[PDB]
Amino acid sequence: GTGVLTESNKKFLPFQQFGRDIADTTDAVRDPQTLEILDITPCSFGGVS
Amino acid sequence: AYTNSFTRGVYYPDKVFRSSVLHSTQDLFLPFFSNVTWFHNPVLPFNDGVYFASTEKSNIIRGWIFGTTLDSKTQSLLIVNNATNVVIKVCEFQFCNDPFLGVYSSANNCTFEYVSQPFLKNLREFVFKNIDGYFKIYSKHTPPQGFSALEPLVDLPIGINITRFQTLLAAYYVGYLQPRTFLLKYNENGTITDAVDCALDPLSETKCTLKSFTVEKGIYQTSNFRVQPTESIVPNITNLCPFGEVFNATRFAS
Amino acid sequence: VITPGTNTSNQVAVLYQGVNCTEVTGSNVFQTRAGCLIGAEHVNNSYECDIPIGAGICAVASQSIIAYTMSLGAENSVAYSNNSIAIPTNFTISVTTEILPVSMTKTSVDCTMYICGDSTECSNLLLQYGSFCTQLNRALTGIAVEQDKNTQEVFAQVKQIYKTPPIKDFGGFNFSQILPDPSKPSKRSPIEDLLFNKVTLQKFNGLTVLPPLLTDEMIAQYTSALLAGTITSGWTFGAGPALQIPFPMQMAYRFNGIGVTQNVLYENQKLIANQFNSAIGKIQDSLSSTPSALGKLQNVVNQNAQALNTLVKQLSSNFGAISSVLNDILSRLDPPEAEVQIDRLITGRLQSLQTYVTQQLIRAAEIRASANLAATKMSECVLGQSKRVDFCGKGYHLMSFPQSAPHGVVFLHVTYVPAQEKNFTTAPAICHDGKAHFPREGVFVSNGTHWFVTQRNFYEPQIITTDNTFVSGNCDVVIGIVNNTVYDP
Amino acid sequence: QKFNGLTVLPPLLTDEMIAQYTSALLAGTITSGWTFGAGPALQIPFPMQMAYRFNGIGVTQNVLYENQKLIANQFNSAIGKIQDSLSSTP
Amino acid sequence: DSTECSNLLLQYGSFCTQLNRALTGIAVEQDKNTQEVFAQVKQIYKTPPI
Amino acid sequence: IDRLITGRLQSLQTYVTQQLIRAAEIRASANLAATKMSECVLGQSKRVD
Repeated sequence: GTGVLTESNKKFLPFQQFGRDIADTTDAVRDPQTLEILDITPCSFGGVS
Repeated sequence: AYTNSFTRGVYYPDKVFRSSVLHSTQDLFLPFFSNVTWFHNPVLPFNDGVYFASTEKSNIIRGWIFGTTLDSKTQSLLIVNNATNVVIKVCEFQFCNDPFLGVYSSANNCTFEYVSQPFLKNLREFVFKNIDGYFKIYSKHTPPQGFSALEPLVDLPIGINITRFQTLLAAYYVGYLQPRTFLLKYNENGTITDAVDCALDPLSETKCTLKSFTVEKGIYQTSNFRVQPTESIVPNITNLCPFGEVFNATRFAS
Repeated sequence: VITPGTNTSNQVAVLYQGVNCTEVTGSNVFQTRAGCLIGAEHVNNSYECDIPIGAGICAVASQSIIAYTMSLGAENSVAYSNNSIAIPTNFTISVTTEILPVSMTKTSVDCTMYICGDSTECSNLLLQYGSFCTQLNRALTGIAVEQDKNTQEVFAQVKQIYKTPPIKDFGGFNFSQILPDPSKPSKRSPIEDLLFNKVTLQKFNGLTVLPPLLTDEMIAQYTSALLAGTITSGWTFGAGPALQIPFPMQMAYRFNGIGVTQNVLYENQKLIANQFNSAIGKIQDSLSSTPSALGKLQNVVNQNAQALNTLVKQLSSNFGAISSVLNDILSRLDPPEAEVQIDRLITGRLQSLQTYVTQQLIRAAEIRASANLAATKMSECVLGQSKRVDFCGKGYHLMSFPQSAPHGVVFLHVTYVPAQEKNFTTAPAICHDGKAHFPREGVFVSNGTHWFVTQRNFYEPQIITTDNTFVSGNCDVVIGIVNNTVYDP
Repeated sequence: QKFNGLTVLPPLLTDEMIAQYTSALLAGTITSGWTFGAGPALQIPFPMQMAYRFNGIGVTQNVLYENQKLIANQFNSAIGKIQDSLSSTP
Repeated sequence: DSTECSNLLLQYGSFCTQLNRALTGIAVEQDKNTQEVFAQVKQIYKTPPI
Repeated sequence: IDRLITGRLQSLQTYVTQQLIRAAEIRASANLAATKMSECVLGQSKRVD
């Protein structure tokens, strides 16, 4: 994916590898090697008026 | 024997965190309120997945075997719990007539092995599925009414075909998974707290249609009734080709 | 599936739409002409509809689900005869509400980020589809600029921001539930507070939600200006300058415009005030203690949400081609053959985006029709007093108030309802000479013995004099005419 | 009138019930006038109802009574004429 | 009644449940239209017999 | 098959879009008829024609 990773306070269960949203888009991921939970934000966009 | 399998045997299907949501998924599940078989140890089919449950006090059940013929022609799985390590082998074993833990005699052609930290008024539930060469074991141990979701344990890349299985060894329960769609309720902490079987009764069809656990008063279209055809039914045969005077002619030719 | 809601029971009935009841869990089947109803018990006692089935059948009542032919209402024969009228002797003042949606959320969806993400293979293969995406963004931009026009033509009908005077002496009327509350933030009325708390309302792959041009703090300032203008000046500020007038005198104008004389207001000014204050306080409860009163505002929100939720969930569809993920198809296949699967995914996602935009365009027309209706109701009901019946609530319209709600407006229509009538005897005219007398304004009633003139909408009987009648011809041609004295003053 | 995927759902109000609504509205306005649309239906004799409706278009009330039998005759002959405006030209 | 695009059609996503949603919205709106036009009396008035 | 699916589904979408436009037209006409039943039948209307 493409996005901004930030530190997150979402508590995963010890088998769940990545979060998801009610659109079924992945908005969190546990990284391996340290098992931190990382949020995913889309890289900021918008029109130019 | 038979027992009702009330709302029991729901497992986390996909290792995905989901928070405060109602996710509707289609996977092999044990249907709600089915007839689970109660046993007090025969071979049993595996047809497409097996739910297993056992209540005990003194770890009397110690593992399982899985396979196709269990006769050293094809490889078979052997899951055995010691007191401290659980051992999972995939080898071409020869099985005894009544295997109980000396079953492991003549362990040949061992194509997989694995050892980990062990399993097991304290009901222990397991779900075994065998999809695309992967053997998935889900379990939960809890102190059979009520709801509890089965965390996964292992996902072994064994690649072997399984048709039958058998418990090694005083009572347990064996149920069979079916390709049914559910609606699972994921908590704020990501755990499953409730589920709805979308073909159990019409009310659960509405709950799966609306993607809600509470429906409001009204009339809701859920599905399509459609009568299926039972038979198949197909010009007064009239003009036979004149093979008689070709074959029963009184005089033939040079 | 007929259900009475899972907060009442878990019984359901099942309607099979349009099949005979010979073609199939069986308890008590019932043929309906709408289908086959299984699980509902057919009764003969007709009631009022709550779960509509079809062809006249409706459907829990005393721990079972029934199915009845619905009733249209209570039958009454009103006691008609030649020479009898009923005249009201009292009234109620009824404040009803009307909730109208005004605007939607101004979404805008970029194609190239939606349909192609960041894959330049997808983008370069999308350029050959032409001007579909500038068409789609032009359509959604037209919708979005129309939403702000909807809001400002509903609410911004005051040139000036009026303020109610700091002492609230309106003759006994208590507009405290509709005037803004300064002792709280956001400066909203109690009713506008419960309208915002009872409506319960996301930036991803292509979607962006433009904020509305008028903030809610500004829409509430418009609607407090409209309230202060109506309270302090009446209808005079919708026409020209705001001409102040005391609120009982304004309400006496407004009885005088529904045909009731203005002494009926003053001589009952306390009672009327109390009825107003008790009817304006039940709006608070009838919204608070009744969910799904704001359903007309709610569905709009829900529909827009699920349209977006069907758009985003349409991204995870294969549409044919082997994967719905744009990266797992560039790193799978060779690109003289990858760009037939990419193209298949483009035409699937483009038709999904285009059908979303066509659903948006055709739903924004509904909201524009409703916003035109709300602007008409603000102009005619709030800024004036309508004579057009049931346009501003049931009853003879007195005056009405706006309240801002999220993406909509709530009108509190104060109407005059006649009440506790009694029947009398009437004549078309009264002959006291060889001349026939007709009432100037009003009608000739009889209490059984003597004859009177009342106004038509409120029973106050006067003596029939020559200054509330007029003569026309002899008392020969009027079919049905009584002889009673007409007292010359 | 259904073959393949398409079904025609019957309306919730049958034509008997729509005709019962229509007779309810129409018997309300004959016997009570406009008063049944606001509050309770207050009965009023139909000449005296119609005189109010002349008085609402600026014609005074005596124009009704002094021409009442004329007005009833034009009314009946105009509703008799409106069957023939639909039982004829398509 | 063929299974072969009860499988290919599922690959097209939620198009056949969006169209049904639209048509049932139209159908509920038709009954709302008739109810709004005709059901404007609480009571069923009856004309006198003579 | 997929050619026939993308033909018939597009034909169905065209039907549903035409029906949604025609339903909008009939809802406008039905709102007009409800207004005429209110103002013309249940009262006496001063609005010209």
